[PDB]
Amino acid sequence: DAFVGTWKLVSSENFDDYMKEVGVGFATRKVAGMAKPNMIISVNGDVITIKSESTFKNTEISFILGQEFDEVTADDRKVKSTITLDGGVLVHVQKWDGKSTTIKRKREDDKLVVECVMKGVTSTRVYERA
Ligand SMILES: CCCCC[C@H]1CCc2nc(C3(COC)CCCC3)c(-c3nnn[nH]3)c(-c3ccccc3)c2C1
Repeated sequence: DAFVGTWKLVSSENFDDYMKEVGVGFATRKVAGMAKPNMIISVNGDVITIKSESTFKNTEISFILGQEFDEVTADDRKVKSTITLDGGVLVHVQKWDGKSTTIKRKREDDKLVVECVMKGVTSTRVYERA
């Protein structure tokens, strides 16, 4: 389907502001800001796996749509995550400390477009097939 593949980050807008809003400290934002991860999405039956791979940080989640799971994020938050498919978009909410953030992954033409929202801050990251 639309999401399976290896997707290399090619553009990012407002990610520093987004990380700051989430609570990431300056030193960590500095390393992240310049990073160009690959996002590797695969599916096996009911289980979707998403890996992010980069020089300074690798992460992986596996999940079933609509089933809450515990996630340790790249920035070491311990969150409760739920991912659903709504109108073709993978909508990922992370909840922690009465806070939330959403990560929406959408397929647009040749691109994987990822919108991250924390309060009034929105970051848009575009990835293209490796
Ligand atoms: C180098 C350590 C940096 C730690 C700071 C953290 C800050 C939060 C954060 N959030 C995300 C997303 C948002 O999730 C809330 C962005 C859209 C997908 C998930 C990503 C990411 N994953 N895949 N693509 N972008 C990364 C990240 C991971 C590896 C390299 C660069 C950035 C980081 C790094």
